[PDB]
Amino acid sequence: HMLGKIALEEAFALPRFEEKTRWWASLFSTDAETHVKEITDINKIRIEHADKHGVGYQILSYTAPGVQDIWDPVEAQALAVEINDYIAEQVRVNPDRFGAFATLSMHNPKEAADELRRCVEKYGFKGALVNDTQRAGPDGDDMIFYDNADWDIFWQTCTELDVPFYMHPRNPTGTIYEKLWADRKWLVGPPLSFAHGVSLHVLGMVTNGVFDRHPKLQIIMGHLGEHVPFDMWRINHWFEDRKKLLGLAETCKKTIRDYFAENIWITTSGHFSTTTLNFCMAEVGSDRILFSIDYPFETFSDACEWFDNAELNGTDRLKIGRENAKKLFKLDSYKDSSA
Amino acid sequence: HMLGKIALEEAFALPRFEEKTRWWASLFSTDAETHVKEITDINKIRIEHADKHGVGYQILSYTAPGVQDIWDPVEAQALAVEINDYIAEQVRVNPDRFGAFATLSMHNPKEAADELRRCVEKYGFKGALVNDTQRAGPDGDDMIFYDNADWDIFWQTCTELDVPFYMHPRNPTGTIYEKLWADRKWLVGPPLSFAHGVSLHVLGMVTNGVFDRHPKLQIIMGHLGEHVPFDMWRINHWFEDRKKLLGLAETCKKTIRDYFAENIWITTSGHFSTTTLNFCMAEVGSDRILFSIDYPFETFSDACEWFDNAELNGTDRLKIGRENAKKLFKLDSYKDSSA
Amino acid sequence: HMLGKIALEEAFALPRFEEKTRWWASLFSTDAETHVKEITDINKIRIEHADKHGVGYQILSYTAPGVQDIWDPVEAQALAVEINDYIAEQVRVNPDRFGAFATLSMHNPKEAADELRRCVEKYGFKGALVNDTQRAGPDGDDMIFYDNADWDIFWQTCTELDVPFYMHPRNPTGTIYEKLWADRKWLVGPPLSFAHGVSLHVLGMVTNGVFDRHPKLQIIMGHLGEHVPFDMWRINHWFEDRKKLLGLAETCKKTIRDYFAENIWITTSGHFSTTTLNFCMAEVGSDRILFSIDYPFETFSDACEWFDNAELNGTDRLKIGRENAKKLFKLDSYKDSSA
Amino acid sequence: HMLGKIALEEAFALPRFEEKTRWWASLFSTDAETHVKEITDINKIRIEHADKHGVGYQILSYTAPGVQDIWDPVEAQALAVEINDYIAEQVRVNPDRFGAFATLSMHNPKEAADELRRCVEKYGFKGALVNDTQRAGPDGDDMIFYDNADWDIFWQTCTELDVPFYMHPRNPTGTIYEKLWADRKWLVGPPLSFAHGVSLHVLGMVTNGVFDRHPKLQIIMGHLGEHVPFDMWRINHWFEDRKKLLGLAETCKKTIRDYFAENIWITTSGHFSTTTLNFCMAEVGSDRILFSIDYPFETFSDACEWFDNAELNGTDRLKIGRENAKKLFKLDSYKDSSA
Ligand SMILES: [Mg+2]
Ligand SMILES: [Mg+2]
Ligand SMILES: [Mg+2]
Ligand SMILES: [Mg+2]
Ligand SMILES: [Mg+2]
Ligand SMILES: [Mg+2]
Repeated sequence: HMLGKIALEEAFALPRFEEKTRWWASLFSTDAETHVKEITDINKIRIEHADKHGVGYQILSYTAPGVQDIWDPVEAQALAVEINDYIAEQVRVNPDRFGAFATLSMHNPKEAADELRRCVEKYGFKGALVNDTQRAGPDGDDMIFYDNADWDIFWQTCTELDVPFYMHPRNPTGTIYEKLWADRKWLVGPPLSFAHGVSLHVLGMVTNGVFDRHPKLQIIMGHLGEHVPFDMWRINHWFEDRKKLLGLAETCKKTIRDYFAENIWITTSGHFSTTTLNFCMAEVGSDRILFSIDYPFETFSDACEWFDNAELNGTDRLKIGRENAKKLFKLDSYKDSSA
Repeated sequence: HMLGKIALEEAFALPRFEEKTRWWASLFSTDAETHVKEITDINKIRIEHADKHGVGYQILSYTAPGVQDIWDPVEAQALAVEINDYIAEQVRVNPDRFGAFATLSMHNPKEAADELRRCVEKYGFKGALVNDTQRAGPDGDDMIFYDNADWDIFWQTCTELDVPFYMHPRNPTGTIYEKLWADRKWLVGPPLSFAHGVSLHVLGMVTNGVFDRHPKLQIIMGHLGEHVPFDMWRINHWFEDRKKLLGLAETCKKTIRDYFAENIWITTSGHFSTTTLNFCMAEVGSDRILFSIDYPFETFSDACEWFDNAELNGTDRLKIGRENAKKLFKLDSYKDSSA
Repeated sequence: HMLGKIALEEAFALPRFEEKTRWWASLFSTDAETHVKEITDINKIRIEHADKHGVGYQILSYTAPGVQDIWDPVEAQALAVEINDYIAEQVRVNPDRFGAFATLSMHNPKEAADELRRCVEKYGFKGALVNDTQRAGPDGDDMIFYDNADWDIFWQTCTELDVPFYMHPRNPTGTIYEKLWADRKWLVGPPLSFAHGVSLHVLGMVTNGVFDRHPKLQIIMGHLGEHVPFDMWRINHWFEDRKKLLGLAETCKKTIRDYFAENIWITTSGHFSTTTLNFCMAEVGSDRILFSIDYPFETFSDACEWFDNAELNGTDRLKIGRENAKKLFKLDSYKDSSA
Repeated sequence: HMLGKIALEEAFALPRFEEKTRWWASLFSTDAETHVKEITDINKIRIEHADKHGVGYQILSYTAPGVQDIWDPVEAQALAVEINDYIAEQVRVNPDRFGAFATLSMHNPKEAADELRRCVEKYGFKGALVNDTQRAGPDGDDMIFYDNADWDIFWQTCTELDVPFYMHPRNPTGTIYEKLWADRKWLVGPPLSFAHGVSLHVLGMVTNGVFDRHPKLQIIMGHLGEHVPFDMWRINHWFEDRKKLLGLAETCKKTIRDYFAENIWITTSGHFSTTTLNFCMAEVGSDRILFSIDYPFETFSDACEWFDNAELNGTDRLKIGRENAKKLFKLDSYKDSSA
C-alpha cells in the first residue's frame, strides 16, 4: 500500500567471496542458492522485490561480518576501498532507487575517517555501516571498540559531514564464541548474540561520553534497538538514581532518554512486530524509528506485508515508512518519494 | 493499597562477609552503611518495610555473586550448606512472613541436587536461586552452565520436589570482564551485563532441550525477563522460520512461546515500569508474571508504590501481586494472604 | 492455527422474515443475497465456515433488533417463544457444534424470567442475548431499561440458573433516531450508535446497583466492551474521586474495575485489532475477554485469520480463543475443544 | 519536571453567574466553595497553580454548558459578546500567561462567523471553543448541529483565519435527558454522556463532508478523543469495508485515519492515563495529541503530576506538553516556552 518506503539495513556481498557467502548462508538462510543470488545481486532481483513491495529507495551496505572480520589491517583497508568503489559503480545504475553506506576498516581512526570522507565527498554515500567491533590481533581474537578518545577524529568526521553511523551486529568469534556461545550455538545471530554486541557497543558510546563530545552524532541500531528500549526504564533508573551518584556523571552528561531523543535511531529490521513497535513508539518515539528490512536475511514480503498492513496511525506510518529517513538522509527526491 | 503481596528476588548476606558486602555496595548502592544493615538484617528492618508497603511474604535468597563466585568446590559447598542452615534458623522467627530459596554450589549436579533436596525436605525451602554460572577453574576464570545432560539429575530433582529455580544474574568476571566490560564498566550490573548473562543461560536451557527432557520444570527470571520478552517475536521467527530448519529442532521441540506458557516465569524485580509490564502482559501473559522488589538493591517504597498505584485491571493486579506466586509456591496462608 | 475456538455473538434470523432481513442488510451488508442465505442458514454454510477456520462451537442468538423492536407485548412474547422453539430444534441437528442463547421479550420482568428459565431448563440454552432496551409504548417510542428494582426477579433468575446475559446493541429508533442520528445516519450501527446504547445500559446497571444486589450476575458486551475500556481510568476517577462523594455510593458499592473483574465480560466481535486487544488486556484483563466473530455481519475469515495470526502469548490465546468461554458456559466437549 | 506546558481546556465563568456555577458544581465538584472561587478567578489563583506545576500558558474558554444552553438567539448572542469582551480584558492583565478561545452563539452561521472573526482580529483569540450543539427551539428542546452546508460559511471563516475549533461537551437536556439519562444520572458528564455528544458531532462532521469541503479545518476534542481512538479500527473497517460501499462515499472522501492525521486533534484533559495515552499514540499519533488539564473540574496537581512523571520518551513529552500546541496556535514566547 504505502509507496516510496526507505530501507537501510540491506546487505550485499562481493561475487568473489562465494565460499564465505555460503558459510554465512549455512547459518542464517534456509535456501543457500537463492541467498547467494540475492546477496550478490544489486540491480535486478533487488529492484524486482522493491517494485513489488513499495520500496522506493534502499541504502545498501556490506554483509556481516564483512571487513570487521579481517584482522590484518592492510588487507582490511584494501577490502573496504574495494567494496566502496564496487558498490558506487553498481548503484550508479539506479540512483533514484539506491544509495550506499561506506564500508570501513576500523583498525585506525584516521584511516576510517579518511575513507568515510572519500565515500561521502567522491561518491555521495549516506553514512557508514560497521559490523560492531573490528577483529584485530595476530589471530583475530581481539576487538577494537570505538567508544574512546582515539575515535574522536572519526566521530568528528561523521558530524562534520553530517551523516549517520549504523552499528550493525557481527557474530561472536574466538574466545568469546568458545566461552559463551559454542555450547548454545543456535543462539548465535538474530536470536541473541547480535543484540548483545550492538547494545554493549552503543551503551559504551553513551557511558564513555561519545555523544557529549559529539552531540550532533547520529547512531542507528537495527532490530528495534537491540533490546535497549525494553530496559529504557531500568537503564535510566540505574543511571540517574545509582551509577550517576557513583562516578558515571564524569563521562555521561545526559540521560539515556536524552540520547535517544538527540543521537540514537532504531530501525524495524528483522523485527516485524506491531506490538513491539508500539512499545518502541512509547519508549523511543515514532520520530526516531525507521523502517528497514534486513534483506536478504529477511524477505521483502515479510517486512513490507507486515508494515504496509500493520495497524498504525497515518502520521507515524508516513514517518516510519519514509519521512524520518528522508529528512535524516537529506533526500530531496527518489522513486515514489512523495507518493 | 494491595496487601499480602509476595516478593521473591530478595537478598541477604552473612554478617561475616562485611568486606565483600561493602565491595558489592560500592558498585550498586548509594548508601553503603544502610546497605550493610539492610542486606544483613532479616527480622527487623525487612519486616518494618514489608509492614509499611503491603508485602505479606518474602522468599529470601543469597546475595549475588554469592556461592557462584567461589571456584574452590569444597569451599563453595561448605558455604552453601552454611548459608542454608543460617537462613533456615532466621526465617523460623517469622514463618508467616518469610520462606527461603536454597543457595547451592553448582560445581557438581548430584551435590547440588542433594543440597536442594535437603533444603526442601528438612527446611521447607521453596526452590533454588542461583546467580547464573558457577565460577570454576584454578583462578575462577571458567564458567559452569547447566544446560546440558550432566544436569539432568539436578533438573529431575527440581521437578520431583516440584519447586522452581530462579536464574539470578551475577557480575562478569575474569577474561569476559576484561574483554567486554572493563572499558565500559558503568554497564556492569543492572544496566546491561546482568541480563546478558541470564538470557544466555535460560535460552541455552531452551535450545539445549532442558524443558523437553524436564517439561514440568519451572524457571524464573527477574527484571521482566532479562530482555527476552522484547525479542519474543524475533526469537520465535529465527527459531521456527530459520534455525529449526537447520538443526535446532533436534534439541528444541517446542516454540519459545510454548516455553513461556509452560516453563518460564518473569518477575518485576528492579523494573517498575507499567509500560513495560503491559508489553510483557502481551508477550508473556499476566499468568506468568510475578511481583518482586530486588531489595535491598531496590527499595520497598519504589517497588510497592509503583505496583500499588499502577494503572492495572483488578484481575491481573491480584495475580501478579500474589495469586500467581501463591499457587506456584503452594502457599495455603501467610500474613494478609487473602486480604 | 488454533482449533476449537468458541464464538458467541453469532446471529440468525427466521426464514419467514426475509423482508426484515433485507432491510437490515441494506444498512449493514455489501452483499445482500449472500447475507440473506447466511443469516438464515444454521447447519450447512455455518459449518463449512467453522470447519475452515478452527471454530469448534458457536452459541447462536437472534439478529438485532429482533424482539426488542416489537412494542406490542403480546406479539413480542409470542415471537420470542417461537424463536427459542425454532432454534432449539435447529441446534439439535448438530449439538456438538452449536448452542444457543435465549431470545426474550423484555416488556415484563417475570415473563422474561419465566422464558429464560424455560430455555435453560427445557433446551439447555447457555444464557440470554438481548438487543439493548425493549421498544414499548403505543407507537414504540418508549424504551424499557433493565437497571432498576423491577428487574430484580429477572437478574435473580440469571444468577440462580448461573448463566450470563449478553447485552447486544440495537439501532436507535423513534425520537432518539430523529434527534441525534437521522442527519448523520452513516454513524448508525457499528461506527458509533451501537456502542452508545450498550455502554449506557451496562453502566446504568453498574450505577443503579444491579451488580450489588446480584453479585454473581455475569454480563457480556461485544465489540471489545463498547468503548468502556477506553475510559476505565476516566470513569474510575469520576466515580471514586467525584460522583461517589456526591451520592453515587448510595446505589453503587464497588469500583468500575471491581465490576469488570467480577461481573462484566467483553468479546472480540467486530473488533479485530491486536493493538486494541492489548489495551483491553491491560484495562480489563485477558481472563475477562472472549473471542467472537459477529457473523454474518463479519466474516469467519476476517475474525479467525486475525485471531489465529495475531501476535499474542500462548496463555492468553488459549484463554481468549476458548478456555474462558468453556469455563463460563460450563461446556461439555465439542469439536477440537482440547486440540 | 517539564516547564512551559500549555493547557487549553481551561474554563472560567462570569462572576455574575454564581447560581449557575453552583448548580454545575453540585454535579461535578466535591468542594463547591473552592470551585466557585477557582472558576471565576483568572489572574491570581490560576497563576499560583500554574507556577507550581510548570504550566507556562493557558488558553481559557467559557464553562459548559455556557452559551450552548441558551435557546433565545438574542440572549445567546449578547452573552457570547459579553463573555468575549470580558475575557479579553482579563487576559490583558497577564498576556504572557494567558490566551483565550472565542465563546459563540451557534444559532446562526453568519452571526457566529462574524463573532469569531471579531475575537481573532480584534482580540487575538486563538480559535473557538463551543460546548457541542446549540440549544434551540421555543423551549430549548431542539439542537443545532454544525455538520451541514449551512455551516460552510463558518468553517470557511475558521480556515481563513487558520484557527482551530474545540468541540467541548455539554450536558444532555430536554427529551434526550429524560429518555436516556434521568434514570442513570450519575453517568451524566465525564463518565459517559459528554463523550457521546462530542463523538457524535465530530463523526457527524466527518461523515457529512465538513473536512472534505474544508480540508484545512482543525477540530480538537478533549478527554483523549471522546472514545473515538478506541474504535479507530472498528470505525475504519465499518467505513472502508462497509458503509463506503453503500453510499457514505458520496459525502465522505477520506478515511477516518486520514481525518485524524489532517484535521482532528485530541487533548489529555481529564484523562490522566499513561496506558491510554500510549494506546492513543498508536491509534492517533503523538503529533496530534495536546496536553490539557480541564481545570477547575480537574486539579493542576492531578494533571501535571501525572504528565510530568509519566513514563514517556522525551521527544513526545516535549511535543505533547507544549511543542504541538506552540505550532498549532502560532504562539509567541511565553513563560518557560523554551525551557
Ligand atoms: Mg558456484
Ligand atoms: Mg542486517
Ligand atoms: Mg563494620
Ligand atoms: Mg537481585
Ligand atoms: Mg452482533
Ligand atoms: Mg472541560
